Amino acid sequence: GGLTLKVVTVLEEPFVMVAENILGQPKRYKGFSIDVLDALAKALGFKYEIYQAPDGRYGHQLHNTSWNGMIGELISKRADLAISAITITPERESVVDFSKRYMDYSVGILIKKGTPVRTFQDLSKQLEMSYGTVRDSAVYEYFRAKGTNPLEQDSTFAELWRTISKNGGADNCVSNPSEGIRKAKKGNYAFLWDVAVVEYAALTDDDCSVTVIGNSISSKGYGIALQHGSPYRDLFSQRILELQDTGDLDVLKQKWWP
Repeated sequence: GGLTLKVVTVLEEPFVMVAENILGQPKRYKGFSIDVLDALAKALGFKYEIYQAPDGRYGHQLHNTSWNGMIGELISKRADLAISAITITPERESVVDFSKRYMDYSVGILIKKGTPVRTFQDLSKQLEMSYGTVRDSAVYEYFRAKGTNPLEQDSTFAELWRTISKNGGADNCVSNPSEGIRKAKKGNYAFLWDVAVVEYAALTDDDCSVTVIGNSISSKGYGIALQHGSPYRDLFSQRILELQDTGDLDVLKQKWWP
């Protein structure tokens, strides 16, 4: 009894990960997004089968107006749900329907302990520490937008962008989150990136040498993406609000970010 939904996902520590497996058998999944999905499956009484996006991509719009990745899996109706660390953005909202957020998203600073930095303003005033983000990423473009905005109340973001975009972004940016995390652990670099990812990187650091400055900029939300016009989006949203208000979301959050 009950419906089964096909869920497309992408591996993203600690949201979605591969659980125990024997080579050749179907893959199980674990993580914060998986626990949320299980809570919603219990609340709404449905089963689900997970598969990873064939291209391992969240998705982008192609020149022919089609989308790849998970979003493409939703538009093509090959998936009923998409869940991982999907930020709720206008670009995506135009082609798929999102549930209400079950966690907040923002950009934060991975940096070694002991520095006198607590805000992005502070970081923008520093002299001895280089800093940057992933080249040609949504975060990079966010700092581009904020840095070229003359309506900015103060100079913080123009400075941040001046350092980030140095020499076309070659000097101070990295190629992927691993390079930035490790470079910040190396001691003379601050890595600006997703607060959740970076925070997991700090919590699991063996040397306990880094910390996350989360000043809550570029604040969006992680949501569940469904097909446009899906009849389940409202149920998912309401159930998420009720999990948020009952205390379960904070328990799972503390579970995967100990």
